[PDB]
Amino acid sequence: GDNTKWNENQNPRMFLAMITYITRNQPEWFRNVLSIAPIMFSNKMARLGKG
Amino acid sequence: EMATKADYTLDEESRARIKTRLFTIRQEMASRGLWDSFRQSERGEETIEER
RNA sequence: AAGCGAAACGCAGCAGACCAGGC
Ligand SMILES: [Mg+2]
Repeated sequence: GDNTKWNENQNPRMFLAMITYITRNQPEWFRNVLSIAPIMFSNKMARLGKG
Repeated sequence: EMATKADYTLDEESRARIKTRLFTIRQEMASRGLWDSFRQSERGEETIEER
């Protein structure tokens, strides 16, 4: 079976937490470059569209 | 000047001009007191990683 | 056996006195 509302419930903060845990002990620049994506996605704004 | 097989491929005037240029550079550098610094060479130090 | 995005750059010595000491 599938998972209902998969995209609507996968919070970007969780991906940030996973990226931080995965990048443990790695150089700080690597952690920053990898963690920038979840940070921007957590602040993302959706354009409504054509109207 | 030293050339393979002692063949300099150029007339004495051209080589004399280039040597003169080299000398002019030598005197110009020596006047500013930077020749001694330039004397020592084998410069090879780098540290920049990623920030 | 495996397989992906199928140019130019290692110094250098006084020497000669006199004293104390070592087996
Ligand atoms: Mg003895």
